[PDB]
Amino acid sequence: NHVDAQVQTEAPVPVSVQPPSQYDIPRLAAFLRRVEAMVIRELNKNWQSHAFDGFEVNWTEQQQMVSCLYTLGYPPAQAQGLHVTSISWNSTGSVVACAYGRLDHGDWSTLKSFVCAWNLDRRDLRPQQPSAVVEVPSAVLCLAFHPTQPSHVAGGLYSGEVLVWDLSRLEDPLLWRTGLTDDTHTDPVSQVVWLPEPGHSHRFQVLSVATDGKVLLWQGIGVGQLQLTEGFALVMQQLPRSTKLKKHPRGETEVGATAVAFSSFDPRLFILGTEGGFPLKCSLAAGEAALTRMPSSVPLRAPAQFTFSPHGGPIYSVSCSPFHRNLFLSAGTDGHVHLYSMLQAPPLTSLQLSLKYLFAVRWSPVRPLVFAAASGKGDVQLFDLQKSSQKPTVLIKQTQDESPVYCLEFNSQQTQLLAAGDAQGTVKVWQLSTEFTEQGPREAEDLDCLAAEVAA
Amino acid sequence: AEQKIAGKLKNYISEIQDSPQQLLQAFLKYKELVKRPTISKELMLERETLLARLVDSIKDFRLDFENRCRGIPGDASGPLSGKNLSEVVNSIVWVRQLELKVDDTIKIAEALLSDLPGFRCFHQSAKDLLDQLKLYEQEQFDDWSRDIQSGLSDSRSGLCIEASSRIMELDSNDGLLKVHYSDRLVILLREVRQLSALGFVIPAKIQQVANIAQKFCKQAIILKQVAHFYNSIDQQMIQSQRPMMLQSALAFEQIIKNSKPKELEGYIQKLQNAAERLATENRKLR
Amino acid sequence: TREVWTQHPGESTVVSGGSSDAVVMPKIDTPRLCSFLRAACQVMAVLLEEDRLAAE
Amino acid sequence: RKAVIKNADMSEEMQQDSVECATQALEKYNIEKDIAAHIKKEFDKKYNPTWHCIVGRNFGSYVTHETKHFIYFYLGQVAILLFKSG
Amino acid sequence: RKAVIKNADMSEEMQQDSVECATQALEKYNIEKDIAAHIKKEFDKKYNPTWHCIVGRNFGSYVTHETKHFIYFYLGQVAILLFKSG
Amino acid sequence: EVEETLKRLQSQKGVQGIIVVNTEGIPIKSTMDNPTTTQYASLMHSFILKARSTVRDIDPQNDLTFLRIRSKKNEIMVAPDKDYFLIVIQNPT
Amino acid sequence: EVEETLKRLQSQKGVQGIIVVNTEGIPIKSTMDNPTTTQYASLMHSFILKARSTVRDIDPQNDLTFLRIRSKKNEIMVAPDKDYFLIVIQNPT
Repeated sequence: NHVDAQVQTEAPVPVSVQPPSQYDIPRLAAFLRRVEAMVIRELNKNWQSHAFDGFEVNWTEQQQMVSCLYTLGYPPAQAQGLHVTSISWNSTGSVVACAYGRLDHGDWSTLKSFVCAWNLDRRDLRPQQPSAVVEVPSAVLCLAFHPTQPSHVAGGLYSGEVLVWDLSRLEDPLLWRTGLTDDTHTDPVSQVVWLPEPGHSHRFQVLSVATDGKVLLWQGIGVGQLQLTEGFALVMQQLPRSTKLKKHPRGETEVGATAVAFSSFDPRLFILGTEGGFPLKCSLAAGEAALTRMPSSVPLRAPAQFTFSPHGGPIYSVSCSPFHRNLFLSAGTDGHVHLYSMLQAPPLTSLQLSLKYLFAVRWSPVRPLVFAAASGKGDVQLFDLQKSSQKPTVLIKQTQDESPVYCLEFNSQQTQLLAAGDAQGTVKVWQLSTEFTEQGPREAEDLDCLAAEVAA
Repeated sequence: AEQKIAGKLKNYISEIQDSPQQLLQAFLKYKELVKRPTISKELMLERETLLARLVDSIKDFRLDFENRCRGIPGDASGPLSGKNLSEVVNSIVWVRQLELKVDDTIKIAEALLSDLPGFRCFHQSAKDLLDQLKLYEQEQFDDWSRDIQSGLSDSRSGLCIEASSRIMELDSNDGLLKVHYSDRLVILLREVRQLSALGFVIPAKIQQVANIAQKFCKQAIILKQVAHFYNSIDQQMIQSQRPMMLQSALAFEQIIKNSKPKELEGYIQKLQNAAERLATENRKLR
Repeated sequence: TREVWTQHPGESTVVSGGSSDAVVMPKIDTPRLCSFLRAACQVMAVLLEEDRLAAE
Repeated sequence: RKAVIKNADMSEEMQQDSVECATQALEKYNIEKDIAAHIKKEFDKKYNPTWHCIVGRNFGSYVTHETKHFIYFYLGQVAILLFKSG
Repeated sequence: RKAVIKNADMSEEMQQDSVECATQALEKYNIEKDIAAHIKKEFDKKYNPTWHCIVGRNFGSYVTHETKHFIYFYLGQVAILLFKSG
Repeated sequence: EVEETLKRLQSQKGVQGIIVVNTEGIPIKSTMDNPTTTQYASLMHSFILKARSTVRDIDPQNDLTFLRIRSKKNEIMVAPDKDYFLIVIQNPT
Repeated sequence: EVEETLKRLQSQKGVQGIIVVNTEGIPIKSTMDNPTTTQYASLMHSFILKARSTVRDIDPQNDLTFLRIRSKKNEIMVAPDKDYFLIVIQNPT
């Protein structure tokens, strides 16, 4: 007789450093005498040697230009003239996923909305045919993919609900959601991040941020329901502020927000971007109660503990460096991108990238000095801060009619890929030239020197 | 020391010279050097070159305003579009970006370029443009002040709410379910908040309606999920399809007909149990 | 029936197996690979000359 | 995840199907038993039963197979094994 | 090596035989090829055919198996998968 | 006694790494953080097990005494003995 | 040109090993017998694959550029590329 069996290797155990008194320390000392005699000779030779002056090796083809052939769209969404801004890449690097909703005048979304997923590894990949599709009866605009399970994606809605999909069961692709409760958002949402469960960090929770001026942390239990455990509000008087801001109006008014980026070496620290045009530093441990009129099952608090120098108007994107803990980039309505250190209130650098509106900023997963940005003129741009202090290194025109373009994300594991989305219901995927794809000489040291150059 | 430094400055300026953005950003980065009188006399053609770039930039900013100022909000011929902003809020953000670039153009030219005869002529033009942006923004706020106060008077449309006005209504003339909180009041909370966040003073009457509208906004969004679920499950079914689902819907519809905080939140709690059943059966017909 | 062994990572590019060569034609002949022998032997020669200058 | 391969005995449609089903398994799951579960379940459904599938990034194997049915492949930083026996 | 075990369907002698055959191979050979090779060859020699073996620090699987023959087990840092079908 | 030698090795020209690992595979104190120390100690321990086999596989009457790896970011040095091996890292020059 | 460069290395003080490898563990140039050439070629190819893997597990944004291996009887030196690699062997110093 035949039966079917499933088995899995558990996760690796982490090793620990050992304290010295436990072992025979004189044998470590005798070892270090022998080894230092050689290592002194060999480190002096390696400091001295000419043996690698201009030496190089190759492991990839030297593709000369940022170049592309993909076009991803859902024709039933495109026939309605719907606009797109969402990208996320899954943990297996197999999927890119996208979401349709018109932002055009912020008008009332009783209109149809779709979430689409494309698996770019498929030999059955086609331009006009998503690998999966799910509908929502009001506009969706976020996606974030779970840091381990590749099917699991979370997104926020116009009119305030949060939805979580699992693309591993496509006959029932969607059950983890707020419904509506006192805990919830109300005005348009667009951020998601996935964050580990405190003390149980192999599990994950969904974070949401909204034009409400709330920040919320969520988990799913049972049929059609999420439950909450951290809640913050940007009550306008309460946050500490820089001198470009006047004495603030009624604290019973929030400041609305949409950005999140975490300082990846110390997960308490996150950065927010605001409707008021000022970046904020936020801590997951700020205890000051908000005094918001509205009820919630957990009471709201101020999330923030610092304010940075402002943009010329609303902020729509922020991203933090995966190489230096203190660094973030912001993009907003004023045609500029700014760099900040989390130690200082002025920007470390300011650049103008268009005469028109912008919203994307992302850092390369490979290169400490590469950032990318995208523009309402219909263009995508890449900047190599090791090659120039002032000039953008690459510019790409995505829409032939100059209809607006706004998304950026870099792939999780095929790190040569960058994807961008636009007003003609479409996403395109760009493979970068090799100079972007592989790390340059001394780039980590040059990023430390960049931050140090205006330590003030 | 300045003469040898100015030689290297004039070389660096000649490397960047093709780009007006790089030229202007170098003139900002090294502004305090360019201010000094001997360096200013060494860089005279470079000062006149930046004046020509900035004069053309003031032409382009006014030409963009001349096309846009009576064009449709958000459209490519009119004011630019941000994420989820309204007609008035897009218009204000767009005007302040024109003010910002004209003001920076004036300030940088004032410190660096104000010896030149063309600077007097073009400074007058740039200041006059900047005052015309202020004036046209004030004309939009004068119209907004009238038109918000007249709109708020029509509370029966849902542009403002009496607490003694109706929660939700199954209008037997139509069979449709209606919620008396207008979509324009949800936009008014976004408008008043975004104005406050950027830094505007809010009129007392507008703040009073916003207080009433905030607490009702939580309820109105719940009521609009119910109303859109009822209107969509009705529109999915021609009468040839209804009576079978209508038995399950009659549990949810008893709560809707009972529309004819503690009352409403207990009503919503019962309605969410009915919604688990009805939403499961809605997917089966789809 | 046929028997196969297979591994990740591999003990070579012969990743799996069952119970002169054509690859040499491009590999010996390629002028880029001949240049990589100029470079790699230049590295070996300066390493030997540095080790002799330290020894002598 | 780009592919790298060295083994050869199955018909070309079966090579196409096995890489495609594993690709769909990479959108479907990361927990490797579930990736292998998709790959095997579609192969048992389309082809004659019974099939065996394994997914790992640190393993060795030795297995025996029916004529014209075996594949082994690398996708990115992971390896996949799929064969019929019984 | 320390032995740790979980998921199985076989008589206790066959469980112990898998642990001993793997242990003796792990002493005899440093390379996983020869471990998986010896485990199959001894199972084919003592038992009736047909057997398949996997030996790894990381794998997940889905497989078909015959009643009273399946095991998965650890010997230190390494896991082993061993099943009958064919 | 020992920690003074660790400062002597930390002081070297163009250098920032030290890790010592014991023949059981377990790390000793480092100027790197614990995440980085764990990653380097475990990975290089696996690579040195292959290295010492490789020299013994060329000749069972020989044995291994030093190793280098040069990489695009940095050079790495390795030095094994009876109870311990050392890792050192030198920034690019 | 290149053959004279291999003869130059073959002549050096206490030197005799030169092998070039096709990235299938098999040799294309040698100053040694083919059986021993294949032993060193296949062992070094296994060891390069583990070395490159180890550097990418240490830092996925880095990559391997050189390997050096010192034994009580001799030192071995290795210079790798995608398609092709050189092995050289010398008495100790």
